[PDB]
Amino acid sequence: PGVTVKDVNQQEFVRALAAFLKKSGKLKVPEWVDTVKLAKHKELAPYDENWFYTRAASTARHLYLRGGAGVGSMTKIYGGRQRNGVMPSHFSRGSKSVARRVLQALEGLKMVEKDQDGGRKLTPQGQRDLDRIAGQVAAANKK
Amino acid sequence: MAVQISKKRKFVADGIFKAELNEFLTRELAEDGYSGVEVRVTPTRTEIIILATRTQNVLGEKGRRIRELTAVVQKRFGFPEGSVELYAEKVATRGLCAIAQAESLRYKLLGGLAVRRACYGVLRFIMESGAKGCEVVVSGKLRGQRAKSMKFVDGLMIHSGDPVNYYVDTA
Amino acid sequence: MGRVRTKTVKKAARVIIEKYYTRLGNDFHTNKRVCEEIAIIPSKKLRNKIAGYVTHLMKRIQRGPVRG
Amino acid sequence: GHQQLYWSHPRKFGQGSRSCRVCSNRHGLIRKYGLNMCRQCFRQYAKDIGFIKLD
Amino acid sequence: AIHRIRITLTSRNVKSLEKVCADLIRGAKEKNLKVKGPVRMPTKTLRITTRKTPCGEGSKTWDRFQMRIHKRLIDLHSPSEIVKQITSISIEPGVEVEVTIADA
Amino acid sequence: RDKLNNLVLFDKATYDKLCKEVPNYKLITPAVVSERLKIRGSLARAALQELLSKGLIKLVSKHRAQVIYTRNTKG
Amino acid sequence: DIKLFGKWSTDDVQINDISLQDYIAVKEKYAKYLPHSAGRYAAKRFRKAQCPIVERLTNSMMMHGRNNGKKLMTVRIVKHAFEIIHLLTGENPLQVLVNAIINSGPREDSTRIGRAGTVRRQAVDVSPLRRVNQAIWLLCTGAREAAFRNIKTIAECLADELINAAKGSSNSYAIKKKDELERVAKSNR
Amino acid sequence: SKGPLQSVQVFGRKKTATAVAHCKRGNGLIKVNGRPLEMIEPRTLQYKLLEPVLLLGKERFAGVDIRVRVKGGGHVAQIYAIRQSISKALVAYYQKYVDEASKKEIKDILIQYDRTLLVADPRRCESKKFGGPGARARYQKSYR
Amino acid sequence: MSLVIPEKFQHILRVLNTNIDGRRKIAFAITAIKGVGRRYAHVVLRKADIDLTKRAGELTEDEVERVITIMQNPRQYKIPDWFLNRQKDVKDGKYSQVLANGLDNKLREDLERLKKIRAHRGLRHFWGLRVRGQHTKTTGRRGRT
RNA sequence: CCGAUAACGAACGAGACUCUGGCAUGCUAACUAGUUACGCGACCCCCGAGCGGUCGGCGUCCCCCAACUUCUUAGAGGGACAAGUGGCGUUCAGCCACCCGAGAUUGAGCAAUAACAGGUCUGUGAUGCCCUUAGAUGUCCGGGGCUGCACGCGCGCUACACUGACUGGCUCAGCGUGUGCCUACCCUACGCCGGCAGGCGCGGGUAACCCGUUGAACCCCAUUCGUGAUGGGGAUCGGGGAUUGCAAUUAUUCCCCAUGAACGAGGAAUUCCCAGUAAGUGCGGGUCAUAAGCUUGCGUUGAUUAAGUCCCUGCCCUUUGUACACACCGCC
Ligand SMILES: [Mg+2]
Ligand SMILES: [Mg+2]
Repeated sequence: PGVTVKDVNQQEFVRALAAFLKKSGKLKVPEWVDTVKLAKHKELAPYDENWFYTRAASTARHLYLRGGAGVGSMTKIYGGRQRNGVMPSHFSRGSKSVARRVLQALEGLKMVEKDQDGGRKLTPQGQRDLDRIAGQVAAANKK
Repeated sequence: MAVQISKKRKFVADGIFKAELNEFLTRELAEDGYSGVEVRVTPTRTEIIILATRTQNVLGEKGRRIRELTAVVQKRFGFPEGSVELYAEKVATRGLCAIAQAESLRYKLLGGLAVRRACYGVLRFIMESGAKGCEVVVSGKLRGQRAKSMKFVDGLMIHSGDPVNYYVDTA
Repeated sequence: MGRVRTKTVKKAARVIIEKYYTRLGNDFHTNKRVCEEIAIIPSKKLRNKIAGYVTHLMKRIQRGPVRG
Repeated sequence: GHQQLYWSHPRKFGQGSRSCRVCSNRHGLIRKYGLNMCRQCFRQYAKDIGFIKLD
Repeated sequence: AIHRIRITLTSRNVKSLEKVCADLIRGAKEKNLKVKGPVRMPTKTLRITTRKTPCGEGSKTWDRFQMRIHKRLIDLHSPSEIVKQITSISIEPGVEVEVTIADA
Repeated sequence: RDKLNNLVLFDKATYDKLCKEVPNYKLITPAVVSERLKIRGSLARAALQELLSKGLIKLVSKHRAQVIYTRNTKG
Repeated sequence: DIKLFGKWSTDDVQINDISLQDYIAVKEKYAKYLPHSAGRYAAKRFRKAQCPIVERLTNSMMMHGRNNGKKLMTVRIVKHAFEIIHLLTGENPLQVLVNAIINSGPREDSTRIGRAGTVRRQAVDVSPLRRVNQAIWLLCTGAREAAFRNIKTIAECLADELINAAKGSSNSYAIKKKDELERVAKSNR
Repeated sequence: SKGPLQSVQVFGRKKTATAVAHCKRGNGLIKVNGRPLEMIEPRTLQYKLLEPVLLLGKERFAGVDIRVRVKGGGHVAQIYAIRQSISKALVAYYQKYVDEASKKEIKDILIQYDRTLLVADPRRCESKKFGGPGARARYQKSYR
Repeated sequence: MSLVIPEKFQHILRVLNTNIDGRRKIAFAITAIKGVGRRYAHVVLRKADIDLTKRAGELTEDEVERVITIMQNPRQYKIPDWFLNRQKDVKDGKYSQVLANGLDNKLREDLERLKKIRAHRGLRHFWGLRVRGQHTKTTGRRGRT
């Protein structure tokens, strides 16, 4: 009964990946994580303290689902609805430095490597880590 | 590639070239019984056929005027030299061409024939040539200063639906 | 509502019925298969509308002397 | 004036740089597909280009 | 050769393209070149919507104009050479043809 | 109907009020707890999950916009 | 066997009057696992009669501009309301809904145009389909004005609206409006 | 035993959202985009996905490995496409590789439960007209 | 947590020269101080290292004076340069955040500076019209009648 | 349309027609679309499965080194006709209900006679006549104005909140555009810097080849908030940072931190609308050096009510009255 990440609920899966990434802390967390907004269209800083671990976990999961995603692509995933105040709402993109630094911390953890073409994808041991955490979260959800 | 423009711009430009050439030929061959223009383009070269009634008139003294217009269309659009050829073609059943009949009616009115007689003659010639029907509408400052319109219609004439597009010629 | 046939279909039906009464039948599909060669119909919708009216009129004919 | 100020004002962009290729109008241009034709002139010639009405 | 060529046809009407894509491949079959099937690219629908009036007064009626561009691709592949074999184009007005090789 | 001036933190008179009959009626939601105890409602959510932790309240729904609790069954 | 929302079997639900048993659609032929089906029930007249009334309540509950496509939100609202009423009463939520509909449909009304005496010139009894439609509309409206500007959420407001309407207690906006209409019609007899 | 080439590929549509189920001989399982059927994004409508399985029983699904791909539409239109595709793939499998007795005595339960489980919804959209914001609504008009 | 109200719970505080409601959360209570918004309050709480899930009334004196010190002097507590209001001041060219009636009187002195140099924006401020180029034809009628 | 019939025979409009949407596991065809299968891999289970599970990882039009067209594309065709059944009907024209069916009324385009002193001479090298034509009403250059505000009105956008706001995570589109005759101005992947707006190198695409599997929004799942003009609302206003341009002041636009105003569902009145419709929700195109609260389209979610009437506002046909005929906004 092998377990991939596609057989587990991605929500508590990414939460468990963030928890593991927290407890085995080897990240290059930038010094301005307590200040910046995660995107242009946000109006408050993220409520959670160590949101960097959760965002890195989400990027790792997205890179597992499809490779070759660059920084501009990750801004597309983490873009949202800008309310623009009194003018009608629109769509905005995620923070480019946030996405870049999350990716750079990921190859600092060497679970992500750049492609021969643009963008970056997962490494075999990064895939192994994702699958292992998926298996353990499936086991926890069952029992 | 980068040298050639996209297909959309290319087709739009070809339509613009057709329209510009048609406008020029209409304004130039107005008194010569101009009917229409048909262009056949190939990568090797292009051929422009001028459908008109008076081919011997559109062709000047030994083709002087057709040579002149060939040089004009050469220079204005900048083809490679010898890559365009202009042929003049006599139309068949000139009573069936709305462009030729409208031009002849305009010539008659400019000459000074009464509008009633001129329009009757145009309608009679068209139906004598043979058509399901005809309709000529002349509008403007007829009679007094106050403007009026006279419509002279006979035979069959459709107005709605697709078949008007390939059954009725309008000028 | 709004299924009233017009002069074009009715006249075509009556003409082809009085010209080809032997070949026609009470089957709509056979009657729409004979029209493409017994007549020249510019439209498929017109053709099958005419065929339906032909079937109706031929049912009426076999039940009684219609004016056709 | 002389050559130094007669046409000196830049017209490298904006509405003053573009005119209709037919009637030399500066209003209601259609620049889509490089048409560069006035709104009314396109209605006039649209049969000739090939833009025809379907719906 | 050893040549493999591509011929693309594009126009505004479907009748002319269909008869060209018919007669060209028929000539190829009679001239025994094995023919890669005619591939129909998606139609390009150039839409231009414009106010009907030349004045701005009226009831805000919009006239919409369409141009349909259709294009087909036919790949001619023979073990022998192709250009010295086929030379005739047989192209009517209204349709544009472009012939490239597999390199380009 | 002017203002509700709800308590943001408990006191002695309302803490025992919460502990002694809230796990006795059928429908326990933060909204009803707030309206029948004159507390804020974030306080109500926190108190209800504290009673969950103490194990004297049964949870049924646990939805992001509507959480419903019920008392433990008797007999 | 169908168990709407995974529970609350439909087979034990009983319609107490024959006036609306051809228009309430909780029976096993109309028993659906989930109140969401794009069944084209408004394409033809009287087609909404065979539409399940849980679907009718879900369709009616999504109103007032902010809420015109949020049918998933409405379904979750209905699910929470059924949970709440099951906890509060102990019987079938569908039974509670059916009783609320029956007690909320106004048996007669008044409508006219001309020189009306009090409200309308004539008093007019209503059809069973209009009964069901008006009852569902009144229940959703009462829940909406109950939940507008208070901390009590829309689930509880719908739940206790149905609870009050199923018995008849004048605490539900639906039967308050129904009684007002009854008085108007009786005066306009 | 090891009889190969037991497969059908059947689609289902709902508001320009297509779903292609590749039903195949094997163990009994259904997956959508490589994910389990019971684990889908709009988890409110999970019963709409599980509706064919619940109606027909796991016995008939025990002999089929079904994989569904969706490349269009929204969320709920996608769900309806998936359920229609699964039901149509199962009835096509039972139509070809086993008897039409079983095909009929599953198609009936599908039909007089829900016609949309096997018949596509034809309605798609309606073009916007140049007098209002939508297909039929008009801009607000004034007289003074 | 979820206990009774603490004994040393003041219902409102006295910060700088204005009172803040201790009934609400700390991240939003000090927003009642002029010159402080949600982002500034959140960042100063984060760099004061205070639990954000507690009301303003239950903070102790050391924590509240830590907040005072950080708000008054954000430069030495790693608040980034771009985050402050009175950046590159017209008077002395120094990066400062302004926190109190200092904001009121700095606004007043800037407006009277514009009036004194008789700039167009200063004249519009003097006359009470719009200064950001808005159309005064149809809107802003309430501010006059 | 059937029928009556001093009319007979026609013509236009309607319809027919064209485009569009819905069905075709039927045909043709695909390395600028894929699917299936196989083979290399990568990871989990390896207790033991092993034709186990996932892959938008790599290959099999690289030419011998797999097929096929369901899904995509677009052509040729079919398919729906009130055809079948029951009832009503003069048992005619037709109407209602049902079966089978994808569909038993999909939306548009075109659209007659006659007319309006309806709008445009500011679209035109369409134009009559008048005016001006060298101190110009031609033309060019600089600056200002078209924005200007005691006020009134119209089309709209944002809201008044808990059916919610904020924070995070998960997961889905379809129209359609993209480097230019003049004419300079394209869509952008990826890598680096910056907190953001942006900047800097490296490419791709004249395009089913690249942006792009257009990772859109609403919605969904969790967090905080807690009925307060509140974490609703974001107007007004201060300071600062970029971008476009020759130039940003009367702020072009964008970004950050501050201020948080009216507004608690709106009188009398009044608009639009019948099914993928209204409404919520975003995304393209036009305008565009810079730019959308507009408009034209596209998709996503998706209803309540109604299958009727002439009450109001109007329209069509017939009869009738008329002192109206500029025609009741008449006349007197
Ligand atoms: Mg028509
Ligand atoms: Mg806030």
